[PDB]
Amino acid sequence: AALRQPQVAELLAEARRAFREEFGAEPELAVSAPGRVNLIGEHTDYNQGLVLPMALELMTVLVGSPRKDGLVSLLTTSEGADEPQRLQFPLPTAQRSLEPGTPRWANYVKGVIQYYPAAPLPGFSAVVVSSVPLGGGLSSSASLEVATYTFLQQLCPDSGTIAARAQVCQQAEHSFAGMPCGIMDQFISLMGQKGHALLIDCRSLETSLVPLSDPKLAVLITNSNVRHSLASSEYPVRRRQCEEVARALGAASLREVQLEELEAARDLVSKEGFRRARHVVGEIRRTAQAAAALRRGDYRAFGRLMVESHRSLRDDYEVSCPELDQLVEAALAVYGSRMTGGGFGGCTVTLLEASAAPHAMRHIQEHYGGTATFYLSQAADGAKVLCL
Ligand SMILES: O=C1CCCC2=C1C1(CCCCC1)N=C(Nc1nc3ccccc3o1)N2
Ligand SMILES: OC[C@H]1O[C@@H](O)[C@H](O)[C@@H](O)[C@H]1O
Repeated sequence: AALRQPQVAELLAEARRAFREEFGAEPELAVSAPGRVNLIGEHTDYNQGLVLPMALELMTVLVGSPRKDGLVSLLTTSEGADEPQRLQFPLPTAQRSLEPGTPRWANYVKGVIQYYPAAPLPGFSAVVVSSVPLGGGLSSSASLEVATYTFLQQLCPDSGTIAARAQVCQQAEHSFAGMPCGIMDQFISLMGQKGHALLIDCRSLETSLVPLSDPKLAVLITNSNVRHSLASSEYPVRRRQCEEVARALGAASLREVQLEELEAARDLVSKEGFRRARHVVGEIRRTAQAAAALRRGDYRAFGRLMVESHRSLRDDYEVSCPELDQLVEAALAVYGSRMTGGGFGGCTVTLLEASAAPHAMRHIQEHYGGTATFYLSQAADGAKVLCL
């Protein structure tokens, strides 16, 4: 049908071949870092909240080798990457720092190099490949940040923590792609484990690895194959408004705010205000309940909090789009379905029975106005290394 298979052995082989042809020698190491599906807990991470993502078999691979000349040489073979496919630059120094610009895909590699905390960092040659659909809502940018970071650790081991590394990747996203993201996508790309979701507490940075084994249960990802303008533009506006709802209430972070409060603080902030917040906490409490639900094997409560998630994202947070609303209507003929990631396009996430996947993909395709692409996703490992 329209099911893209991951083909990860091929993705590594692709990268190795292209490296031999481009640089005239076999690459000395491989790394990978996954993209992600957020099962529930949307627009909670920057509100010091809870999220429940899993890592995908869709990943970004770097194969490469240290250089002696203190410069970086990159080739990407990702169809979708903006021109040129290649970029070279000297390492940053105290005097001269990397700058974002053209092409954009390189800015993610540049950002991570610029903020890498350990030394001495040598130059390197690398091929970048990704099966993560570029800008399609499954954290292609976080997978490339964390794949870069994982490569730099092989060049110059950091003696650091998982949060410090997520924070570097996150800073590359802020400074070099101008995207003021939370920590979710980096965190899951670092910490995912095969057969688990990851409950992340973005206040404490405590992490729980939640078994997601049962073969009766499947996660269908549907790419709408739209990105609307409002995406780039509205994400920071939402963030900014969330800081205002906490500006008053005297709550550093919304996490520190319960729903009895927002109901009783109605008309100490905007109606745009009360909205957005109803969502967040709706969504924090749904993710806590969702986590608990997933431990008990209680799919219907989780899958009903998931449909409850979508409704709140669509009506209260106003970061759905008709394409998302229709992809779920279609699927929700499944425990549940909802947008995942930032919204304004990208993917839905459908929790269906494995038996019913062949028919879901008949129906979604035949009842979606747009072009649907499908991933049938096992919960995957995070950042990995293979010495070659
Ligand atoms: O234009 C946008 C809109 C904002 C979201 C977004 C981008 C682009 C970056 C420039 C070229 C394609 C689109 N790329 C990503 N992520 C990404 N680009 C990669 C290149 C190679 C390997 C893995 C990659 O992941 N995200
Ligand atoms: O659930 C909303 C999410 O949007 C993602 O795309 C962003 O990178 C995350 O940090 C988080 O804010």
